[PDB]
Amino acid sequence: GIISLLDEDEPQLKEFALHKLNAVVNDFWAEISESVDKIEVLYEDEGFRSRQFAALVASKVFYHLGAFEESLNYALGAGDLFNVNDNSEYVETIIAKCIDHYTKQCVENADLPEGEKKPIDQRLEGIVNKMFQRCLDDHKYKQAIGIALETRRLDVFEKTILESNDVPGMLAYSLKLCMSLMQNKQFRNKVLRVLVKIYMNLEKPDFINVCQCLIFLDDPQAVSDILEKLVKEDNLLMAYQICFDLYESASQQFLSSVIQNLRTDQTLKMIKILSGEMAIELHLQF
Amino acid sequence: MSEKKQPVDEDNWDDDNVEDDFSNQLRAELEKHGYKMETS
Amino acid sequence: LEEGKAGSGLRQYYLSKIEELQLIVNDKSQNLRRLQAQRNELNAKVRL
Amino acid sequence: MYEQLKGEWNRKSPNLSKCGEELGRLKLVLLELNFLPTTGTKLTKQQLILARDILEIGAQWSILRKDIPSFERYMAQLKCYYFDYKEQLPESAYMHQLLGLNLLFLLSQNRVAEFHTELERLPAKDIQTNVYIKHPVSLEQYLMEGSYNKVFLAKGNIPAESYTFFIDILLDTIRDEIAGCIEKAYEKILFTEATRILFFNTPKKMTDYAKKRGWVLGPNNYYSFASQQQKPEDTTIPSTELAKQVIEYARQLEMIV
Amino acid sequence: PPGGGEQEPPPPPAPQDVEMKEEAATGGGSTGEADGKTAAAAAEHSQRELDTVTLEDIKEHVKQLEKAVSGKEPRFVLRALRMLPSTSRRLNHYVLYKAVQGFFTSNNATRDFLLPFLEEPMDTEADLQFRPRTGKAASTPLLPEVEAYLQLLVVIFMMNSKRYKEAQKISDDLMQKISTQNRRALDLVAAKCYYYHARVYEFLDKLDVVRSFLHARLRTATLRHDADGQATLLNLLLRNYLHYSLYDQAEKLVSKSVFPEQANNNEWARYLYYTGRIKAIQLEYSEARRTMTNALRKAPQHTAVGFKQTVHKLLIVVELLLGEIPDRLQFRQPSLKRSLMPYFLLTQAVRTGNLAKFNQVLDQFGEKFQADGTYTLIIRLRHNVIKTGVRMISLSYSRISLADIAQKLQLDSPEDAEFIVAKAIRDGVIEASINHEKGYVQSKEMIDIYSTREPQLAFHQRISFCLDIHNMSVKAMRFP
Amino acid sequence: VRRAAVESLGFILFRTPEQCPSVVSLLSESYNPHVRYGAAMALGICCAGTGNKEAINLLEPMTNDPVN
Amino acid sequence: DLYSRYKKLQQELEFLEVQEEYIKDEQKNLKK
Repeated sequence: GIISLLDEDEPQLKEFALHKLNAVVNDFWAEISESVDKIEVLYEDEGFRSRQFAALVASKVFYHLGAFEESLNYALGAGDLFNVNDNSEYVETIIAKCIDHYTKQCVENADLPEGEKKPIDQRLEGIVNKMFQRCLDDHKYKQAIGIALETRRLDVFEKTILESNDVPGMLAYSLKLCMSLMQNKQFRNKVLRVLVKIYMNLEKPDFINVCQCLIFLDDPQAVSDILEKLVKEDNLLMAYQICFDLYESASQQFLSSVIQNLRTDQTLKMIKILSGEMAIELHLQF
Repeated sequence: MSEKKQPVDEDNWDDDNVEDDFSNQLRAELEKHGYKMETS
Repeated sequence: LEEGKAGSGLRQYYLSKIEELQLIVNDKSQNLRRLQAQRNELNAKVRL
Repeated sequence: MYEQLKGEWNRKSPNLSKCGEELGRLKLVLLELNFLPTTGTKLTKQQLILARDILEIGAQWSILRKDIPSFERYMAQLKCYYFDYKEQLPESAYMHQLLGLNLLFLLSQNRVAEFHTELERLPAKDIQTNVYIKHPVSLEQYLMEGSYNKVFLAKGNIPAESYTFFIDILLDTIRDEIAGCIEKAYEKILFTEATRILFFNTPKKMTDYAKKRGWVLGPNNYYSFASQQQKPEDTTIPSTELAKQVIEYARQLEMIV
Repeated sequence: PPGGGEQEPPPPPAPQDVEMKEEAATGGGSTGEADGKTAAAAAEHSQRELDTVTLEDIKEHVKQLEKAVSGKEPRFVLRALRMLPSTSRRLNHYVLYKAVQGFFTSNNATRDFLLPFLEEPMDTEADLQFRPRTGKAASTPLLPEVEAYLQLLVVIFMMNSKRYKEAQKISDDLMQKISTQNRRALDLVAAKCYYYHARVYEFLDKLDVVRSFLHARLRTATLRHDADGQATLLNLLLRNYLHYSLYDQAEKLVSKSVFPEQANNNEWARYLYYTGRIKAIQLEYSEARRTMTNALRKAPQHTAVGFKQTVHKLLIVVELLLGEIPDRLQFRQPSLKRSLMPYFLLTQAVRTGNLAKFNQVLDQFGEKFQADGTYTLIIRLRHNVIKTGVRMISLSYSRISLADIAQKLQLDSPEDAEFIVAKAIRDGVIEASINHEKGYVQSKEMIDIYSTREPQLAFHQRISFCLDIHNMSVKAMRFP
Repeated sequence: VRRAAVESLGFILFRTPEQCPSVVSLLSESYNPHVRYGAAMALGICCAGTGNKEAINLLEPMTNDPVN
Repeated sequence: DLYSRYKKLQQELEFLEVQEEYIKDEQKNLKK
């Protein structure tokens, strides 16, 4: 009956007509299903005062009809009036398809880096850092890091590991993830080398990092730098162990490449154990 | 199985087939059916 | 609610998503072993 | 504020500026707060007493000027006020003829399926009393069986206000339908059959249906041509789609194992 | 006490044994299929639901003193089942308290202490993983809580204890039912609560607040997916709006949710009853009377139940709105004797050309029409009082003159009898045509291409239906 | 070439040895011995040194075949 | 926790579709 108010042509009746739209849109579902063209009308005016609200209640009524992309495209035209509301079962279902549409978009965009990509909304990452604001309220950042792997975006992956200080081991746990369920190898090294950036920002180097990363990334100068660091702070305990692990794990021509970067004492110590002769005859001894 | 819409619910032994077709049309069948012949 | 606001926000997204992913894996396993036994009949015919 | 509840109601309303004052009166009441929750509070029902009354007289002035999209607009908001969830709301003495205006309008524009489902909300007023509502439902009963002429002989008896702006449309949408029956293959008659069937020994209505319809008077003989089509047939037309249907027969026998 | 008090020992102990082992086998077997074989539709879920309609409503209404159902509340007042020791210790509590209640008198709640004996079932370390156990064993004491029928201050205890359950119901919907999907049980749980919650809001103010809830409840159903959820909630939402005598039907005309798509032979039969009444009130008589016929012939498997006599009640009216009528009272009942006499004598006056009897029995039996909710026949069947004969004549005769049909319809006027025949062919009552040249009204042509062109347009459905039986057979075949 | 198909199963699935008895369960029961041969080596190279007892259950009719 | 469960249900679903495709071929093959 308030579509009769939508027929008349003054603005101060419109805003009290649309205020009554979303108030009873949950109970008077199919009445608006015929007045769809009137709203998508009222929407197309650039002189209309609440056109972004018309995209909200259109997204409400296509949500009833099951037209999910029509609620999606009008959530794009909704502005900040949509995402300022966040505690509903309505809002979480059509941002679910929004993440779903976006994460299948970037996998398609990862196939063609040379231009020819798509124009993209920016509230879809305005809810990402909002979810990070929830994770700031949560202390549990394992959930925002999940989409951060899925979204193929790595600066938010760096922002969430340069977060409010709670463990380096959480990042190590994320690194496991890269050993078990990581499928592609094209961006795997990028994830695997942005982990060793924050490791060089971190105070202690690990074992399983270079046991995973640098044999999958074959940088012989990088382990020759970080072990020279382990020489530099006089730490011959863990430099001694990672050479035996590297001699067991890695392959030919990479041990030959790193031993060139050695000479580029404890130096003659790591000549003999990266040649790895003494490990063989003690293994022959057993 | 209650469906919540229930709450109300030769004598004439095969009568309604006879009654829906013929009801009460002088069933002795002689006073007009056998007695047309006075007209001719 | 440190966890309660987020169990509906960033965990209700996942656990509702894995629900139907659990249903179809449940569904195809009933479908697969049916296909298994139907193949075991025809192989028992041809080998005999 | 409280603008002319009986300002120009009783004697005459030739106004166009009080129509703008009524337009401003709509901008007053429907911008006060709202009418949506309606929990209790007879004091905030007091403007709901007046919001009914200004739309009643708004519907009075609408049929006084014959605006068709406006008359359904005011009546829907009036029917939305009898769609009140907490109806304390004492009986306005204009309700039965106001619904009779709606009952006659919605009969006139061929909403006959909407006619009988409208009659559900009337419990017992159709039988006991209420000739304002009893007259259009006796009218629709006259349209039921075969009785065209009892409609036009009850034309000279309206117990209500004049109802003329609806029943001119109501009978016009009757006349063209009988004209739609006679614009079929019923070939030729004279003016006296147009006097018997249609109505009216000679007004300019014979000029009306000479220009709207055909019906040229020849040598004291009208003319209406054959509206029958040729019916083009082949009856082997479904040869493609019948060849489609047999494909998904064997497609659903094989291929899905 | 020497007469009835000596016949007090026989009623408890076998309902203390075999009625106790009902939910013991039900709660054990539902847990067994909730854990493994998580597609748990084929269990005693269905037969217990047929029992909770039939058996345990009439197995007990009162709590059956000397501790048969009176003991159920102090039995289940202490239910943790939390960890493996908390299961095995409660399994000892399943041994000890059933021995005490089988021997002596335990904590007898006096019909008002049932709600604090529904607190410690929800309390006392109760679980969320045993969500069938919480959902079933809370809703099953609600039927002694409602069918006590005293209806004084327990009505608000009805209102509290359902919203206790429905807060657990909604929270289970929010807290992610892993591989059980209680909706297969929670649908008729949402029905059985809202049958009497509709009664409560008939004994108090209106139940549009239920519909505002049930709109949101229908929203979270089938957006997840449908497992009987869209089917049950739609007939619940449709019933109030049909129960309200306001406008309410064009709301249902625009209700585009017309796919429950399977209903286990019970929801679909009553769903076709409601929408058959809807298409009858907007005067589409042909499609209405065939889906009313489909509703009557789909689920009649009862013993003189009454709603079968109600779908049989509305079906004869719309057939009197199109002329034909079969034998109706050939399945007469001790209660159908009340309801055969108006309608059989109604069509008695319709078939004859008598209207004075038709107006007399309206006046005689209008108050019975008030109980059936069918006032509208007098305004819309007086149409077919004149149209039944012209359907009967045009089926009998083949090429009739309009001068003779005037006396045969006893209208005594050939000039308007053209218009009655014109209205019937306008409405598609008879397919015949009129010769407006010398007064001929001839019928249709001979039997047409019916032998040649038609029958494949019946054969296509029967191919498609029978191979889908073959498809639904093969897909659901091998569980081992 | 059909053998080198069913022999290459262990090379791509040795990291998760649990799926390998499920997928070669009926590959060991074909009609030609060549598919059954590479099925047998696929149990040998997917599961390296596990005490599986499910693959050992599969290998017991495999060592009792008519073909040598 | 939950991200690893969602990845493994993605993997296992696309796994047994492939072994469903194998039995579709063999039952088609044994007919010939």
